[PDB]
Amino acid sequence: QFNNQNNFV
Repeated sequence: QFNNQNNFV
């Protein structure tokens, strides 16, 4: 399981 979340502000 690959879980990936990224926020760019």
